[PDB]
Amino acid sequence: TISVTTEILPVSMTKTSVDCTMYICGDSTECSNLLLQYGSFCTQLKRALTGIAVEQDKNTQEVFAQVKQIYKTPPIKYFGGFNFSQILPDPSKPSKRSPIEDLLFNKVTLLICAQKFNGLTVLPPLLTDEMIAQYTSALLAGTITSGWTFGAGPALQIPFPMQMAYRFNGIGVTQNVLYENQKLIANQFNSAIGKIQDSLSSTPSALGKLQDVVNHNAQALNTLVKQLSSKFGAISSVLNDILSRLDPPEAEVQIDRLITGRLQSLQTYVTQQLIRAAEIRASANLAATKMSECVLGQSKRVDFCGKGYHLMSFPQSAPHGVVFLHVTYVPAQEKNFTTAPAICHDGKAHFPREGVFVSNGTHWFVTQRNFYEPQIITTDNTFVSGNCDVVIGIVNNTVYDPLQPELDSFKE
Amino acid sequence: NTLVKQLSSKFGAISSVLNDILSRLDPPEAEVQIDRLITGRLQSLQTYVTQQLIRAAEIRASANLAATKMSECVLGQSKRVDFCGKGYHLMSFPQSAPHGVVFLHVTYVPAQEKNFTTAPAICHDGKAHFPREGVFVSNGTHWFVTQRNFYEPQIITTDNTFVSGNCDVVIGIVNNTVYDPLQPELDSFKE
Amino acid sequence: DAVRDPQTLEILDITPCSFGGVSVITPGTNTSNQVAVLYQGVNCTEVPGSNVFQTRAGCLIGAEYVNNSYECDIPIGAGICASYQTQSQSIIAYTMSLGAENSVAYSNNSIAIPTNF
Ligand SMILES: *[C@@H]1O[C@H](CO)[C@@H](O[C@@H]2O[C@H](CO)[C@@H](O)[C@H](O)[C@H]2NC(C)=O)[C@H](O)[C@H]1NC(C)=O
Ligand SMILES: *[C@@H]1O[C@H](CO)[C@@H](O[C@@H]2O[C@H](CO)[C@@H](O)[C@H](O)[C@H]2NC(C)=O)[C@H](O)[C@H]1NC(C)=O
Ligand SMILES: *[C@@H]1O[C@H](CO)[C@@H](O[C@@H]2O[C@H](CO)[C@@H](O)[C@H](O)[C@H]2NC(C)=O)[C@H](O)[C@H]1NC(C)=O
Ligand SMILES: *[C@@H]1O[C@H](CO)[C@@H](O[C@@H]2O[C@H](CO)[C@@H](O)[C@H](O)[C@H]2NC(C)=O)[C@H](O)[C@H]1NC(C)=O
Ligand SMILES: *[C@@H]1O[C@H](CO)[C@@H](O[C@@H]2O[C@H](CO)[C@@H](O)[C@H](O)[C@H]2NC(C)=O)[C@H](O)[C@H]1NC(C)=O
Ligand SMILES: *[C@@H]1O[C@H](CO)[C@@H](O)[C@H](O)[C@H]1NC(C)=O
Ligand SMILES: *[C@@H]1O[C@H](CO)[C@@H](O)[C@H](O)[C@H]1NC(C)=O
Ligand SMILES: *[C@@H]1O[C@H](CO)[C@@H](O)[C@H](O)[C@H]1NC(C)=O
Ligand SMILES: *[C@@H]1O[C@H](CO)[C@@H](O)[C@H](O)[C@H]1NC(C)=O
Ligand SMILES: *[C@@H]1O[C@H](CO)[C@@H](O)[C@H](O)[C@H]1NC(C)=O
Ligand SMILES: *[C@@H]1O[C@H](CO)[C@@H](O)[C@H](O)[C@H]1NC(C)=O
Repeated sequence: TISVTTEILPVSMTKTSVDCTMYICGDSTECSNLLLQYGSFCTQLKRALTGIAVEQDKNTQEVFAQVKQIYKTPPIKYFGGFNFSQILPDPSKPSKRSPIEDLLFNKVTLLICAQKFNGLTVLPPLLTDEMIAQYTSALLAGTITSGWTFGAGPALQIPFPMQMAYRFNGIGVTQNVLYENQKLIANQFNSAIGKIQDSLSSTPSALGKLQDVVNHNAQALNTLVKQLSSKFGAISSVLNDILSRLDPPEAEVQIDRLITGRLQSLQTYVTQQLIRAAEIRASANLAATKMSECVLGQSKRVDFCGKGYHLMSFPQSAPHGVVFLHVTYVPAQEKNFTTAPAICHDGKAHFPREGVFVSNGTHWFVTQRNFYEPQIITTDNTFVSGNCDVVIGIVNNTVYDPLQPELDSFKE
Repeated sequence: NTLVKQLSSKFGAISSVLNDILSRLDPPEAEVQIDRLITGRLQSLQTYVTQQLIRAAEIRASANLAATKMSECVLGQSKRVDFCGKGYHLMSFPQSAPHGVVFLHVTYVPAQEKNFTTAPAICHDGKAHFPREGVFVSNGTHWFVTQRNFYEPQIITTDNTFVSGNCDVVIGIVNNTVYDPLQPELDSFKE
Repeated sequence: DAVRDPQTLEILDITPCSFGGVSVITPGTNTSNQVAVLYQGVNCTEVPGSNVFQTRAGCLIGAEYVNNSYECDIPIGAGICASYQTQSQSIIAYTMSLGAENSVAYSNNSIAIPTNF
């Protein structure tokens, strides 16, 4: 059974910047002179947020920008009967995005913009959505046209059924299994893509991580703006009323507590953003590693690129994240048999070159491990090692020689 | 440097020097003069320690990645794609650096390309012949088998291929002759 | 956000000041001395000598938009990057080039095999 699963990984968040004077002081003059005496806190906060923004710009570059050249699919689209229409971009839409990417964009929902006008500025990302989609399309065209050859060096053309035969040969299944079951595997793959198209749409809690990222950013900015209107043990929370009602020698000490409160709130916001940036960096590094291993090649690591024996992976872009579609091979309907470690023929122990000795109850065969394909035990399927009295569990059988009867028939 | 510069601030006090304040006033409000200096310097120290903790947390992850790369790339050969350099990994060499390590990754890259005609299987006597390892390659006239990552054509023999099924189920099978190395030597020397 | 006028019974919406950050774009100080100026997130009708360009990131003054595409050198944002080059020497702004465009001649009976390494 061919199975196709999802994995959603956040890659970045929103880039933000804050002003020293404007947030703490509402364009007051003496407030600036009082804030200047404290030192250089907001220089450190500005450098921290600038480093965070540069890191967030680098995070998306380390994941998507991994191809040397931009690839395209041929205008004719027939890949061995496999049908890739759900992941390739649709030229009818003015944005070259697949139906899966359109569904992921419409699923994530990004007056509150005017409230963040107290020194807070949201900076746009360097890479826009169309450019990231062009990277995604180039990766898809490279991985369905050239296989894993373009990830190491120059791209080498190969037919897709032969690429599937190569991928089967890497998980312990001989390539004759695919070529004798091409239509069934193509139908299973198409059915899996058709099911996973609306598996995300049926459940509204699938894209929890990206929504959590945008909600965390929104509530952090919102609670900063809320805390801007607090009193911190003063007579008033607005500077213009308190400066214009008391004389400066008492107004100074009365607004110093406002300065300290707003400064501490800024420090808390910057520290929380730094911790979230570290977490997002770890997630982006994991996503970049998964793009390098699952998409550009075949991974032998267990449960890394999905559940089961890994076959391929396809990348899709999402708001502040990436989605991997892992295509894996899963075993199915089982049969049990009696097995032996070796075969005794003429006082010599015969061990399988590759596979396993199987009996239905009457005769003995040798077959490959992950698929039932019994064959006659010949002298080329086995190798001789030692005598018969050292291996326990050895059984009585014969080994057919494809050489002796040809000579004793043809020579005479 | 920022810590040492910040040490010379006032934080709302009359002076930035403790000895200047102490020799200027009497104690019972010199203590409230210096309490603001105390608050500012504790805040500065806590900020510095928090930043150092975050930077050390980042440095730990970088060092763990470096240790993993030293264990995998240098002490063995890695099959992970684009881990120990670009291309098929061959070797790696470590070098020391001030507060860091430098890995020299030796890898293998294909250089010059040619295209041929390919088939998934070969039909000989109503039976399908699949490659044991490699790929079927035609220059235009005859058919050979070769390994994947290097061009090395060889005559299609009965030891380079294996038999699986008849000649009616594989899409794209072509007609060819598989040379048996056994029967000409037995048709020459027996007679 | 909005107020009623006390004399005429009228809705008035209030929007606060534009403001924003200013940034400078320069090459190395030994290469040249001329710079470009970026005003972040503002419309170019609120900035007060030609070569004024409107960008989704902001307003850019001192650099000219070129329809060609190159590798990014100094990033502004929204796919816009600046560089110092001839056309004598000047600072230009452009859209990023992702890479060389390539076509792979895929076919159902063709394979490519390397002959050298
Ligand atoms: C690949 O899958 C797509 C999507 O299911 C198929 O497009 C459908 O084709 C049928 C038959 O003409 C139409 O009724 C549907 O409306 C099409 N769907 C869409 C979304 O356009 C497509 O035919 C498949 N490709 C092949 C070669 O069979
Ligand atoms: C497997 O075959 C061997 C063939 O030699 C059997 O061993 C012989 O069994 C007979 C009958 O009991 C004895 O007379 C011989 O002395 C045995 N020879 C040896 C070398 O032990 C053997 O019994 C068969 N079965 C198993 C389970 O091993
Ligand atoms: C494909 O390769 C075969 C390899 O045998 C080429 O056939 C040989 O060509 C050379 C050069 O003329 C002759 O000296 C040999 O006698 C040929 N061998 C045989 C068995 O006939 C063949 O020419 C190649 N085809 C192309 C189009 O280059
Ligand atoms: C070469 O391949 C062809 C098909 O391209 C085979 O021709 C078939 O042969 C069988 C058995 O003789 C006939 O029943 C079919 O009618 C043939 N098909 C066609 C389309 O003609 C042929 O057997 C292969 N081998 C040789 C030696 O010619
Ligand atoms: C593979 O490429 C190498 C270079 O990477 C080729 O070696 C060159 O061979 C020519 C012809 O003899 C010499 O003039 C050059 O000096 C060689 N270069 C180097 C770096 O040694 C080699 O010939 C190529 N192999 C094949 C089979 O084409
Ligand atoms: C297969 O297992 C079942 C129990 O699960 C057992 O009854 C049966 O005999 C086994 N078959 C063979 C051929 O050993
Ligand atoms: C086991 O397989 C062989 C294959 O020749 C067959 O003859 C035999 O009947 C099978 N055993 C049973 C119990 O069906
Ligand atoms: C190799 O590819 C080129 C185009 O890249 C094509 O013209 C040529 O026919 C191909 N050669 C063969 C033998 O198929
Ligand atoms: C105030 O005076 C203006 C003068 O034109 C008039 O239109 C308006 O209706 C007056 N106020 C009220 C509350 O009606
Ligand atoms: C800038 O203001 C002008 C004048 O109102 C307007 O036409 C233009 O669309 C504005 N530009 C942007 C990018 O909003
Ligand atoms: C191989 O390619 C052509 C053109 O893309 C396609 O229509 C055809 O079905 C394939 N060839 C055969 C013999 O099936």
